[PDB]
Amino acid sequence: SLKQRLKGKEGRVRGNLMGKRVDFSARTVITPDPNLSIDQVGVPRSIAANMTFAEIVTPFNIDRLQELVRRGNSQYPGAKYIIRDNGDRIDLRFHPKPSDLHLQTGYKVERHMCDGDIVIFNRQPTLHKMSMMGHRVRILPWSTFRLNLSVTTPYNADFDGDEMNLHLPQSLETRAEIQELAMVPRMIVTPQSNRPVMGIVQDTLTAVRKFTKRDVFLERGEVMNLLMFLSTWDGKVPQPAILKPRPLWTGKQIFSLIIPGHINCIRTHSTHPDDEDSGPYKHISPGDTKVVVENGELIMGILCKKSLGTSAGSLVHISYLEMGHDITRLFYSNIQTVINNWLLIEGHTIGIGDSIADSKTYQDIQNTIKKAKQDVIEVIEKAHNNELEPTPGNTLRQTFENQVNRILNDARDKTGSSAQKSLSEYNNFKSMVVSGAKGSKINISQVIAVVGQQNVEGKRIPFGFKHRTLPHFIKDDYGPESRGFVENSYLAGLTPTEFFFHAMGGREGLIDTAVKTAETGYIQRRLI
Amino acid sequence: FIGKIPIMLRSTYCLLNGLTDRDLCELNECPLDPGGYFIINGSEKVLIAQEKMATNTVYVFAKKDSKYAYTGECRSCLENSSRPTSTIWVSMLARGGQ
Amino acid sequence: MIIPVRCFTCGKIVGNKWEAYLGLLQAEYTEGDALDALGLKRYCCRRMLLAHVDLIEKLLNYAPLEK
Amino acid sequence: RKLRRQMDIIVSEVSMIRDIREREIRIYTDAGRICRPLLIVEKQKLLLKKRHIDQLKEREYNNYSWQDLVASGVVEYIDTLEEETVMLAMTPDDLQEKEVAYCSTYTHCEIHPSMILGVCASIIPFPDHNQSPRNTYQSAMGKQAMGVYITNFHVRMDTLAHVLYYPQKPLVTTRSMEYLRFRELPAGINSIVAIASYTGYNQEDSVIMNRSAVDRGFFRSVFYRSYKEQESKKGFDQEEVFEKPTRETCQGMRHAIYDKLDDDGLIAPGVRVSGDDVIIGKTVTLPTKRDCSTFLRTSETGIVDQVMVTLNQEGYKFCKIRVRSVRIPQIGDKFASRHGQKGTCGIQYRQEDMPFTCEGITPDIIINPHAIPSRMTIGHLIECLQGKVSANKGEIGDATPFNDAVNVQKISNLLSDYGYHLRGNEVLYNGFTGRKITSQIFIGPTYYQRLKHMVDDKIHSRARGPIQILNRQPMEG
Amino acid sequence: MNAPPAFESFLLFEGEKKITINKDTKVPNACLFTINKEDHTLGNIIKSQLLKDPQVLFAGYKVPHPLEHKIIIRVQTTPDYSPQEAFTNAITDLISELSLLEERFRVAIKDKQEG
Amino acid sequence: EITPDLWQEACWIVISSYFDEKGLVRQQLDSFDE
Amino acid sequence: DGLKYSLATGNWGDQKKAHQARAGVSQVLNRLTFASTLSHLRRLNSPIGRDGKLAKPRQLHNTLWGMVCPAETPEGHAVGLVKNLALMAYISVGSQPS
Amino acid sequence: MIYICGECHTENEIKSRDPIRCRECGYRIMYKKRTKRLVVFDAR
Amino acid sequence: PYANQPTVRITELTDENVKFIIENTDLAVANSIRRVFIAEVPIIAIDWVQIDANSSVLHDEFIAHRLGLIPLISDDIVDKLQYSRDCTCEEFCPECSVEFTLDVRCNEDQTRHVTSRDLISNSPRVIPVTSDDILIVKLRKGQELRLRAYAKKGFGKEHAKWNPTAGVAFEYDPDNALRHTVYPKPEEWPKSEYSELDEDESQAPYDPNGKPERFYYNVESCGSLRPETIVLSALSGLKKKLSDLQTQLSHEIQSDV
RNA sequence: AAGACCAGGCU
Ligand SMILES: [Mg+2]
Ligand SMILES: [Zn+2]
Ligand SMILES: [Zn+2]
Ligand SMILES: [Zn+2]
Repeated sequence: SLKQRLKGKEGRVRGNLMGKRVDFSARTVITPDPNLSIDQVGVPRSIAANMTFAEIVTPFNIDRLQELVRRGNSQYPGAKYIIRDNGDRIDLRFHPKPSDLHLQTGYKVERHMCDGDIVIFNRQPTLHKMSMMGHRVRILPWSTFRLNLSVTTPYNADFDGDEMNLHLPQSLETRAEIQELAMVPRMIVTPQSNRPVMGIVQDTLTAVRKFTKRDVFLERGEVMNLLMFLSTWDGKVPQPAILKPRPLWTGKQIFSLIIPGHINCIRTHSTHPDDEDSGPYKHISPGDTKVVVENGELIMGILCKKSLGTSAGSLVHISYLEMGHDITRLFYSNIQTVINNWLLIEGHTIGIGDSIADSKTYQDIQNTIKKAKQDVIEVIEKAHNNELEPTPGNTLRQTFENQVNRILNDARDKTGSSAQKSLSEYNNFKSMVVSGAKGSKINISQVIAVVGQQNVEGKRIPFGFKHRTLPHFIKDDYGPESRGFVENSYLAGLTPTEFFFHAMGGREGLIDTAVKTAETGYIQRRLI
Repeated sequence: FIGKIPIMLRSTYCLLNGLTDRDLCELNECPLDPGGYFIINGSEKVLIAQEKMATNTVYVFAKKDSKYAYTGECRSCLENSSRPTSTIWVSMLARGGQ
Repeated sequence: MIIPVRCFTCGKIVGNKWEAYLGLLQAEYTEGDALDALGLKRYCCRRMLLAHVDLIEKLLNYAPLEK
Repeated sequence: RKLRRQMDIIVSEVSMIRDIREREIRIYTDAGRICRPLLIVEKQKLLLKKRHIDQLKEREYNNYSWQDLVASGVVEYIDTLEEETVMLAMTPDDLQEKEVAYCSTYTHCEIHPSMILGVCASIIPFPDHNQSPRNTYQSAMGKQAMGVYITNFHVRMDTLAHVLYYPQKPLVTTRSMEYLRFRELPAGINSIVAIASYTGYNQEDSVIMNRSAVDRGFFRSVFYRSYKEQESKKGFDQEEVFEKPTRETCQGMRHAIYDKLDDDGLIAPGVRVSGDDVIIGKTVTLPTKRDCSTFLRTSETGIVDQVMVTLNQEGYKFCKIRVRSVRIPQIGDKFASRHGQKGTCGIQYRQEDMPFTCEGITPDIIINPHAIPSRMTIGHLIECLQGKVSANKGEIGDATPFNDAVNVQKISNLLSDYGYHLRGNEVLYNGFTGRKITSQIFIGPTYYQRLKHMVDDKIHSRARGPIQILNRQPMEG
Repeated sequence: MNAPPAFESFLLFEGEKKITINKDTKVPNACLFTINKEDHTLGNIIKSQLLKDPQVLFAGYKVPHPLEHKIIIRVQTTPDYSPQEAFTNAITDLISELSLLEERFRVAIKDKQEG
Repeated sequence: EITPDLWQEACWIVISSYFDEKGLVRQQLDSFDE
Repeated sequence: DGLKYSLATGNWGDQKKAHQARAGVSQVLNRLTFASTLSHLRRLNSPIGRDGKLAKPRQLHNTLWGMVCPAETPEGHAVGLVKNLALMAYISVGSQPS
Repeated sequence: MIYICGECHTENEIKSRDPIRCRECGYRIMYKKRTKRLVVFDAR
Repeated sequence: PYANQPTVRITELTDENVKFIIENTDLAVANSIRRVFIAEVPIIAIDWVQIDANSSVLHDEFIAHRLGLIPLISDDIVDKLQYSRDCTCEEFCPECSVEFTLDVRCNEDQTRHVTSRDLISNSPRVIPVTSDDILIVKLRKGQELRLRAYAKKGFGKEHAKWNPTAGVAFEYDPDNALRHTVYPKPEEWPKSEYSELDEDESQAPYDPNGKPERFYYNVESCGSLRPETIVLSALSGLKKKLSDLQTQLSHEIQSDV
């Protein structure tokens, strides 16, 4: 009926007026390209050959437009159509028509999309206004869209079969609007939380930390290469920190050339203790763990997510606020290029030796787990002989569960702390967690020490069978093993029951991820 | 003759039943192919097992808003002959009635 | 289908060693001894003969669809 | 229970349950009940003994099989609600033997704890060393891994068939892959994978690939498309006929080339066919003629592999045509290991630009180390170490889930005997400058799968094309 | 469908100059060399040879994009010496070293073969 | 009489016998045959 | 034609009563890989509607141990509602209680 | 037209409007010989 | 201010393999030499393929792909041949291509292995290297394979079929005295076959004044070219590339002057 | 043509 035509989604109003299918749009898979600027996007030639932009003939561009019309639709750069003052459309793709190829002021030539064009670029879940930013076209071989990796976190995109949409504005006025309003460098700082949206991510952040440590000394040729990869470099080689034994530069000394203008900032590294600020060595930190940038120069400190990441008062945020959008773009690009090219020398990796701990640490972890299990047995025995007193406002079951959860959480935390203390300075898990690039202290704890308790619906594993969890256990067994506490680590491997309990634990997360989206989207639409 | 019944491949009434590797290769049939599907209009169709609640057994559940505090039911079937899927309920009215 | 001509990693020819490898394994060499006898030192060429599956024998059972 | 075990008048499919507290005894002969076999335990001892194993090891030419094992009262089928009354032992050698006792009334024992996994989850090496979401991701992605699906694929006329050039059985295998026939029809290639940050093109989930390896047939494949076409008679004088149209005789006419058709209006196999090429020239006499000829999918750029002419149910002429195209892996194509680590190809470097060991080995695939710490797929690393051990030893490694006879220390000790660093690390040289890399990179062979999703099947562009009839808006799809 | 042909790694077309020389205005006595259709094989060689010249103040190279086949070399020399002269001298020295290496390798092969 | 920690061979032998007799699709074939 | 239609289209019931007929049964067999074919031939479907936001029927229940694969389910709106069979699991075919 | 048979591999001489049954054996499946015209492949 | 004076020692020289040491030269020199070993050495490989009849179970471009990977004895005439893009003729001739012909039919019952021995060339110098035999395809009774093939001249940049080499081992500073790599635990690392230190010590003492100075090589040939002539061809090609830059750069200087 | 069902992918 007509009611059904107009009523629901894909009905006339919502499906054809509020949103509709559009022309001059392209979609394909996205792949990384660290050699592009933060406002550039790599576009395949086939898409750029199909997509066109109408351009008005003027005495300035008439020669170039005539050359494009002579190239035509066969050769890559030419025109597809010529539009007369009367609106008649001339097609160049089938036949040469040499009498019709004449141009005069007022005609419109629909040329193929070239380097420098402005395009809106979009990823579909479209949650905030940084999900659609204007990019600058660079044409590359193969068939994937290419973008800088700092731009990935605004779009929430990762390079695993992800496709993104490309919209090409077709008029000069709308091109001017996108250029002046929605360009990527103009969207660095979000009005949502007055923080930068783009940051240094992945290889580059870990390489930033390892490069900005004190021990990095750079030889002459390495310095010249790193300076060769600077775009804003003035061309003057700085005097090395060390002169006579051999000329040696430092990572901070080259990072100071990356830092734009005269920026003043003070941050603290992740591994900063609170003892240094109290006693002596306040301004000469022994671990190198306070950050001081004066007059656009890094004097001391190790950079990390707290300095180059997306947080209030970060170095990038201060750079934007002091220097503006144009200089912050070059700041992101220079950091990316020069530090990737330095990481080509040192390299980074992860392996089994990064996840294997000491034999003494293993014994300590096992002793802690045995003590915790004995304590839970003692608590169970106290409840069994009715000696356990119920906590105010709580049932006997509630206080019993609270005590057992307290014991197990304390055990898991202590084992994780021991595992983290056992890590060496060369460990790649630590090198990734400390810099904040990826992973965390709980991930290290679960890899090395103990996977921990498994929970379903915020509770310990229930009794799906009559008075037991699995047919392998005895009825009425409230011990840690029966109720889903995973004693082993991922490196050691899980027993069959712990594996099933971990599968039960992950199923809850998968279900929550699958379910929450509809409600969240419905709330978002109603708010808008 | 009352009709034609599609045959599951490699079943007791399929023409591939009990054939050896040489026979299957002569017939252009892969021995590793398990069968267990149908061929309808040239396409291969696989029946998916459909989960369902058990029958003839008494169950007791508790609905939240329902007039009943407890609802016992028995979805009953006559040995999967003449099947009506008849369900009786035997419910306890909630004491909370004012 | 059939043994690749070149090892993918380094480029050594392993296309002429499948029959000899099969013969040695039939002649009671173990896989490790046979690979050493054939002269495949580094793990990239060894995996070629060790993990190969010869489906061309299965494909040759079917009668050709022409004369 | 005695009668059920003797198969006398109670079939082994019948389940019997005694609920002691409620005083009920339930017997089900009903269909649809799910059940699994278990070993019977009497007292503290299995009923399975060494003579049964001897006879089953001599199973060939002895007509002694699993049915004879069932008939002896050694194994029993148990369904879900009978398990409620069952005391199960995970393994005999561990839980039957005397300790400071948890239990002594064990009534059954599992055959092997790895039998709780499905078909797709049984191909994962070391699944107990991974996170459960990653195991689920691998179980879902294994159905999309390309390979040889059926041996007689050259006979089958199927739409969207993918076949791989050089499938390889995994160097690190599960004991249950033999029963899934994974050796006979593998779905991937063993590849030398180095976990390192090389040039930033493998960041996020991307992969760097070796172009020299790709040129040698690495992960090369074939795609087959099938086309159905039907002669029919619908009107009184209106009919469809296979014939080669003349240039302006029919009403419908496109600028596409009709020159490739034969006398009967069918392209012969072996003819290269590109976009807009007419594979089947079918004309419908217009009550002069209307062109209902079929074209290729745009840019498919394939070659006619097989042409077949038959008669359908009704008896009209019926024709099938199969077109093939080879697709060499490109930047946009999707690759995945057996652990949930999926990724596209960020860039391809030739052999000269790839990092190399002292022996000249260059990795085929380079993956970012940042995929590991958060996703917690340690089974990937353990597989990579075990495959490196196996390729040197000449054996195929055993990665069955819950076996205590394999651990990381033992694998490292075995690897240390072949002249390699015991944790799998290795000194790499920069491909561009030849200098050593300061860090030592974890390298080794890992089983990788090529997925159905390719960029050539996903890339799409639009500018003033077809218009929807009712809304006058651009088409969908 | 967008794959470039196999030869853009190694082959010029109409209009491409193998070498293009542009002066650098940021610093005096600095020049920028653009080599078309070359890769690290030649850039690393030239940079390493140039770094031995005591009159060269700066020497570096890069590939602007791996998907493109192009080398950029920057050379800065001291005031009384031209970076063009530095480049020619480096090339000549490399050729002279390679010829001697070839001759000695041939002599070694002949000594190895007849014992 | 008892299998004395030869268990890894024994359990996979019986699993091999099971899968040699039944296979993977018996639930399809048995249901249709019945 | 009744058997042919209900096996071809997948709608399970009378074609004139297709609104009341259950759908989703008898999909086209997956031939992408041998493992895909086996998993499709060994698969279970919960009749509970896919739209339901109630999490309870989707969770991995304890009683699935050894019967249903804990790892293998589709991702999306059908999480936990499409389940694959364990390797040694066997579904009873039924018998008469005479 | 020359048509190879699907069960017995004999070629048939045949023309338009002839119903497909093989002359030797009565089978209903035919294959069209690969054409004579040449196609060039690169060995890349 | 000047060129190196390098020296060569050769330790092992066989028909498969060449172990040689280059002393007193730059690291970039050595890396470019080992890189030219792979990608800039010219060789002969099959590039154009036309198939007349193929009733085997492998498809046309599958067989064509295998044919291109078959090594051809390139020892002599690769200096004599032109590149096809440089040849003066419009179509295939002996100065720029080599013709190969294959004609196999399986009449007998037992399976026939079509090998590289069945490839027949128009000229005697450029047989396939294996003349055990490289297996191209297996034929059942009644199956046939006839084709023509032309071989051209190219190098490793174009395609990996033109790679003359079966892996190049390259190594310098076997005892980690320059500390270009940093071992977190030096005692866990096996010693190189070129190590010059005792069983008891793990690493050589740090040398602050040192620079990389001996390059150890091991060039393993795939059979097309002898490993002795692979190095000579690579050196000549690198020298020719440098001379071509000197020549074209002299013209660009004259254009500015 | 259009409609229907189903399966899969990225969040
Ligand atoms: Mg993603
Ligand atoms: Zn190899
Ligand atoms: Zn016939
Ligand atoms: Zn010629």
